[PDB]
Amino acid sequence: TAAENPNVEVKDYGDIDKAPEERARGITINTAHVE
Ligand SMILES: Nc1nc2c(ncn2[C@@H]2O[C@H](COP(=O)(O)OP(=O)(O)NP(=O)(O)O)[C@@H](O)[C@H]2O)c(=O)[nH]1
Repeated sequence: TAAENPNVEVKDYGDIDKAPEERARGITINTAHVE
């Protein structure tokens, strides 16, 4: 969507599973919100 709208911040995979636990287990643990 950010290709169509400059007003969308892109979030990459590692920006979403960013927690130290998530990295340690290699899964999502926390809900993440993106726009
Ligand atoms: N071959 C292939 N692998 C994919 C595809 N989409 C995601 N993956 C791979 O599958 C693995 C899991 O993706 P991920 O997005 O982290 O899964 P999840 O459903 O978010 N995780 P969890 O249930 O822990 O939240 C990753 O290694 C990713 O590269 C796809 O289209 N093709």
